[PDB]
Amino acid sequence: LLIGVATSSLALHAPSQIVAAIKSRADQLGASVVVSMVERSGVEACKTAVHNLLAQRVSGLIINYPLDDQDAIAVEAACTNVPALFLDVSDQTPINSIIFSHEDGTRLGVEHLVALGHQQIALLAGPLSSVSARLRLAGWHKYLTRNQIQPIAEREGDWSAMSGFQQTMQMLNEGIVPTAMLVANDQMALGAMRAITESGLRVGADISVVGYDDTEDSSCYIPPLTTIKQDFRLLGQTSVDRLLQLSQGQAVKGNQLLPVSLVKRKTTLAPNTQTASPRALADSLMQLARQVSRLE
Amino acid sequence: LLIGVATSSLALHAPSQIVAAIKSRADQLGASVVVSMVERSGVEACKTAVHNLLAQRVSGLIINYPLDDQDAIAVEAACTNVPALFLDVSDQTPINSIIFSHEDGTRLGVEHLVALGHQQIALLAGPLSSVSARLRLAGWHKYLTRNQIQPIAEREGDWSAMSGFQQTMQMLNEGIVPTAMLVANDQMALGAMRAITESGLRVGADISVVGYDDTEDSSCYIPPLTTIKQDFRLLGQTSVDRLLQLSQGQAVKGNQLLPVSLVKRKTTLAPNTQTASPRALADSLMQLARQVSRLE
Amino acid sequence: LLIGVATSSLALHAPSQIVAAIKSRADQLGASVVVSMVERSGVEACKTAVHNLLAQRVSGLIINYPLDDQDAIAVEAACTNVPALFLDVSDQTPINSIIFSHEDGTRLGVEHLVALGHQQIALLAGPLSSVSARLRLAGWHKYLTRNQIQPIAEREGDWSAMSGFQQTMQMLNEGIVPTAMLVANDQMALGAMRAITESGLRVGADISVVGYDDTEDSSCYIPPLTTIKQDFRLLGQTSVDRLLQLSQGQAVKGNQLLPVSLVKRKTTLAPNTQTASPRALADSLMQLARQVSRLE
Amino acid sequence: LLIGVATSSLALHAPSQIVAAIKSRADQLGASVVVSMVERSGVEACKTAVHNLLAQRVSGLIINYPLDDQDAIAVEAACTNVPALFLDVSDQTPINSIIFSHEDGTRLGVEHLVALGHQQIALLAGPLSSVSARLRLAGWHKYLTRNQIQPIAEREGDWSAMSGFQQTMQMLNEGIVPTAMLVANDQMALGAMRAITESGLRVGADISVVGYDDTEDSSCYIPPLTTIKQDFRLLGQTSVDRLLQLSQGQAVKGNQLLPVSLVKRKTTLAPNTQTASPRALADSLMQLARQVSRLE
Ligand SMILES: CC(C)S[C@@H]1O[C@H](CO)[C@H](O)[C@H](O)[C@H]1O
Ligand SMILES: CC(C)S[C@@H]1O[C@H](CO)[C@H](O)[C@H](O)[C@H]1O
Ligand SMILES: CC(C)S[C@@H]1O[C@H](CO)[C@H](O)[C@H](O)[C@H]1O
Ligand SMILES: CC(C)S[C@@H]1O[C@H](CO)[C@H](O)[C@H](O)[C@H]1O
Repeated sequence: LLIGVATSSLALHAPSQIVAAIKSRADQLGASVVVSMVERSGVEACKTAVHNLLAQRVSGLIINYPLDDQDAIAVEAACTNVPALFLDVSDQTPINSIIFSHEDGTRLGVEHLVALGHQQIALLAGPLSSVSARLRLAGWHKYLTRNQIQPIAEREGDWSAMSGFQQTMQMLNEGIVPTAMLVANDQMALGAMRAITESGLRVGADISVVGYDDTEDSSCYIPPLTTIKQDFRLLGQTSVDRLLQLSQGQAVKGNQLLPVSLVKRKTTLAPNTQTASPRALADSLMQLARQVSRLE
Repeated sequence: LLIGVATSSLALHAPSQIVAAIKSRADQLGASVVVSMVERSGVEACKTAVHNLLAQRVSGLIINYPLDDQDAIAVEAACTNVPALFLDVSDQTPINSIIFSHEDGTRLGVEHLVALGHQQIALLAGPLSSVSARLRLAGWHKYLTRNQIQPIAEREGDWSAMSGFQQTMQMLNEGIVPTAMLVANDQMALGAMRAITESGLRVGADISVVGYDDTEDSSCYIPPLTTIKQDFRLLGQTSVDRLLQLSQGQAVKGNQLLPVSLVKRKTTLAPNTQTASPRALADSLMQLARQVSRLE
Repeated sequence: LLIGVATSSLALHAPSQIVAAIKSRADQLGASVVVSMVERSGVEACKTAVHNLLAQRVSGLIINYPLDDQDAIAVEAACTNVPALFLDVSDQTPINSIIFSHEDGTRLGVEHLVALGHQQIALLAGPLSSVSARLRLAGWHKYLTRNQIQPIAEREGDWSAMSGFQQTMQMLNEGIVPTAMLVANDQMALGAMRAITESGLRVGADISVVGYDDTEDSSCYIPPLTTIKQDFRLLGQTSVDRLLQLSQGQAVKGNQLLPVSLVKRKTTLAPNTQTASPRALADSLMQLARQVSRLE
Repeated sequence: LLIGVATSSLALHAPSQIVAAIKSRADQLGASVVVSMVERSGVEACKTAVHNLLAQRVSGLIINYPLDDQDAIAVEAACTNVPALFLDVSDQTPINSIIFSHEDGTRLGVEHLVALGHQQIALLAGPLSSVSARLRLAGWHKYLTRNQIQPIAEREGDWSAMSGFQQTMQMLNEGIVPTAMLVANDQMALGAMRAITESGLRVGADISVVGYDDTEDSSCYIPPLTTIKQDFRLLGQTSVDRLLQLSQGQAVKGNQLLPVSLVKRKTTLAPNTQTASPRALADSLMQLARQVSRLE
C-alpha cells in the first residue's frame, strides 16, 4: 500500500490542497502516500516522475498533472502494470480519471453573471497550455454564446496572483472596462482584484469578479470571492479510494466526473458600473483640494 | 542521490514554497526528491515519515517540521545512520540545522513599527506549538520592551487566514483597537486585514499591518503586505547542497542562520493620528475621476 | 515552392510588417519566401526586381510597390508565366490585386471628426506619387464636401516622421490652426504630434489627429493615436493563399478589397472650443491622483 | 555578384534599417541583395535561412541574426565556402564579423547619467537571449560598478515598444522610481517614455531615459531621445564592401569594430525639478472640479 503521487507545482494551492487531501484519506484507510513533484516542462517530465515512484515500489499512481489526450495515454503505459488514476486530463481521454465538471463549472459562472444583468464580461483564462485551463475557456465561450453575450476581452494568465494582476492592468490600460470577469482560478482573481482596485474601480459594484476553485484564502480575499468550488477534500477521498479498487481486482474504468458549484459570496452585483451625480462629485473633488493644499 | 523530506501540511504556502524550492536545487544537481507529509500533531508523526522515508533508502533527509528541543533529538536518532537537516527547530539545539533569523525578523518588525510613531501595538502569534511561533513571539516581546513598549494585546492563531481573521475580529469587538498590528505570518495577515476592513477601518492608514514570510500571493494582497521576507529559495538550495556536503562527512555541523529583510509595501504607514488623508487621498481622486468619466 | 516579394523601402514600417506577415503565412503552409528591395526610383526599378526574382525561379510573385495603372500593366507583361499579385495599386487597375478599402478608411476618419464636432479640418497627405496616398487624399476630399466642409489646409509629407513634423509646424507657423488634422499614415502622425506639441498645443484637447495604418508602435505614441487600422497580418495571409491557388491553376483573378476599422484612442477628442470638457477631467483627475500619492 | 542576406524579424526597426543600407550599398556597386528571413527559433531557423540563400547561388552571406558563440561557428560552416559576414555576434567569437562597440555604447550611457548626477538608475535590458542585449547589459554593469553605483532595478523586454511599457508599468507599480533608465533599444523607450508619463511623471525632468540605436523615428518621439547612435548606413556599407573583399581572397578575417556615439537631445536632465507633486495640485484639482462642475 504505497500510493505514488506525481503532482504539479506545490507552489500553486490546488495541487497542494489536493496532496494534503490525498495524504489525508490514505491516512484512515491505512495506506502510505509518497509525493514526487514534477517539473514545469511536460509529458516526459511527468514520465520520469512516474518512473521514480515506480522504483519506490509504489502500488498505484495518482497523476495530478496536465496532459493532452495523447500524452496521458503515453504516461499510462509508462506505469507499465501499476494501476494509475489521472486527475488533470480531458474528460475524453481513455485512461482512468476523476474530473470536476468543467462543463458545469463554466455554465454556472456564465449564467450567474448573465442573470445578474451583466453583458460586457471579460475573460481571464489560465495558461492555455493546460487542458483544464483550456476546457474552462471553452465552456465560457459556449455558455455566454448560448446566452447571446460576447466576451469583450480575453487574456491568458498562469495561475499566479501577479499574472491575473498584470493581465487586468493591461486590459484596463487600453480601454476595456467591463462589468464582470470570469477568472480561471482564485489566485489570478486575487491579483485581478487588487488590479481593479488600484484603478479607482470598486470590485463587485464596478467590476464583478468570480474566481474558480474556492481554495482556502478565498474566504478572506477582501471581498470574499464568489467562486466556483472544487472540493479537493472530496476529490482525494474518491481518488485514493478508486485507486485501491483498480489495484485490488476490479475498477469502474475511464472517465468519471464530480460536481462543482457556485459559492456565492461578495464579488458579484447588479451591473451598474455606478450611475449619476450633478456637480455632487465636483463638490467632492473640491474638498480633496483643501486636503492636498492642507499638505503643501 | 535521493533526498527525502518530512514536511508540515503542504497546504500552508510557506511549507509548500519551501518544498518547491528544495525541488529546484535537487534538479540542478541530478538528484531525486521524495516527500513524506506529516500531520502537525507530534514527534511520533515525525518519526513515522522519517521511518518510511528511511525505508526508501533515501540518501539524505530534510525534516521541515516544528520539533521541540527534546523532540528533535528523538527524531534525529530516528533518522538512523543518514544525515538529516532540521529546518524548523532552534539554533539552541545540537542538531544539524539551517534556520532563518528569528532575532532579526522580530527585531526589524518592531523597529519598523516604532520608527513610525506607533506605541500601541498588538501581537497576533501563530500556534504556540511551533518552536518558530514561540520564537517570533519571544522577539517581539524583547524588542517592544527595549523600546519601553509593552503590547496592548496578544492573540494566537493557527497559521491560517481565517484565524488571523477570527482573532482580530474578536480583539476589535472587545474595545481593543491598536494603531499597528504585528502578525506571525502573511496568511493570518490576510485575515486580519479583511477583519480590520469589515470593522470599518482603513488598513494602513488606521491600523498598519506587518505579516512575516513574504509568501508569493502577498505582492498581490489588498494594500500589499509590508512583510518580513524569509528567502525560501535561499533556504531551498542551502539545505540541498549542505545535505550532500553532509553525507560526505563535510562537517558543516551544528546550526547556521539565514537572514531576513523587511519588504516595504502598502500596509505600513504612520499612525493616522497625524495630518489626515495620508497616501490614500491620492487614490481617492482616482475613484472620483473614474466616476466622472462614467458620466461621459 | 517559393514566393518572391518585390518591396517598397523596407525602412517604412507598414511594408516591413507586411513582409513579416507574409513570411509567417508562408511558414504556416511551408512556403519559402525571398525579398527584393525596390528603390523609389519607379516602375523601371519595380520591373528589374520582378526580373531578378524570376532569376531565382520563384513560383509566384507578390508585388508591394506603388505602381500606377499603366506602370502596373507594364510590370505584369514582365511577369512571364509566374502569377504576380499586386498590393499597391488601385481597385480600378485590371490586374490581380488585393488592397485595403481606401473608401471606408477615409470615410470613418472623416465621420469620426465630424461626429466629434470638428469643422476646421487640415489634411496631411502622403507623397502624391503613389496611388495609395492619392487614393487616400481622394476620400478625405469626397467626405468632407459630402459633409459640407472643405479642408482648411492641405500639406504633403512623404510617409516619414520628419515630414509630419516639418509640414505641420510649418502650417502652424503660418498661423493656420485647426481643431483636427487627418494624416495619411501613422509615422507622419508621430511627427505631426511633436510639431503640434513643440509649438505649444495639447494634442487631442486642442488639435486632434487621426492616423492611418495602426502600425506596431502606435499603441505607445504618448497620447496613443486613433488611427485607421489596416490588418497587415490578414493582408499577408490572403496574399499567400490567393497567390498559391491562383498560381496553381485555380484561377481566382480580379481585385479583392479588404476591410479596415477605426481604432479609437487618446488623440481624437471633441473641439476645445466647446467647454474643453469633452473629457479632460476623468483623464486629468486620475493622474493628478498619482502625484497626490507621491508626496505622502 | 549576388549577396544573400539572412535577416532577423523585419518588424523591428533596426534589422530593416540595415537591410535598407545593405541594399543601398550593394546598389552602388551594381550588386544584388536577396533578403531571406529567420523567425526566433535559432541556429536551425538561421541555417535553413542559409541553405535557402545558398540555393539561389548567393555569392555572399550577411547574417544579421543573434547567434551564440558556438552557434555562430556552426552557421559559418553551414554557410559553407561562400564567404559570410556576421552582424550580430560577440567580438571574440572566431569568424569575420562587424559589430558596433558594445563597450562604448554602454560606457557613454553610464558616464552620461553619472556625470549628470544620477545615482538611482534602472536597467531596461533587451531579451537576454540576444547577444546584442547581453553584452549591452554586462557593459552597463561594468561602467556603473566602475562608477560606484548599482541598478535600483533591472527589467527585461523584448525589443518592442510595448515591452518597454509593461516593464516600466511593472518596475514602477512595484515602487521603484529611478531618475534615469538605461534602455537597451529605442523602441522600448517609447513605452517607458509612455509609462513614465501616464504615471504623472515628466520624462526628462523626472525619469531620464536614454535609448539605444537611434533609428529614424527617435528624433520625433515626444521628448526627443538622447540616444546612442548606431550608424546603420556606415554598417550596411562597410558590410557589403568588406563582403566583396574576402569573397575576393583578401581578409582581416575575424572581428572588426565600428564606433558608437551619444546623440544628446531632450530626455536627459539633472535629477529633479524638485516637485512634480506640489501645492498647485489642489488649486488645479479645483479648476478641474470646476471644469467638472459645469457639465452638470
Ligand atoms: C493543477 C494546476 C493545473 S492548477 C489548478 O488545478 C486544479 C485541478 O485541476 C484546478 O484546476 C485549479 O483551478 C488550478 O489552479
Ligand atoms: C509549518 C509552519 C511553521 S508555517 C511556516 O513555516 C516556515 C518555515 O520555518 C516558516 O515557519 C513560516 O513562517 C511559517 O508560516
Ligand atoms: C507601400 C508603402 C510605400 S507605404 C505603406 O504601405 C501600406 C500598404 O500598402 C500602406 O499603404 C501604408 O500606409 C504606407 O505607409
Ligand atoms: C535583431 C535585434 C538584435 S534588434 C537589433 O539588432 C541590431 C544588431 O546589431 C542592434 O543590435 C539593435 O540594438 C537591436 O534592436
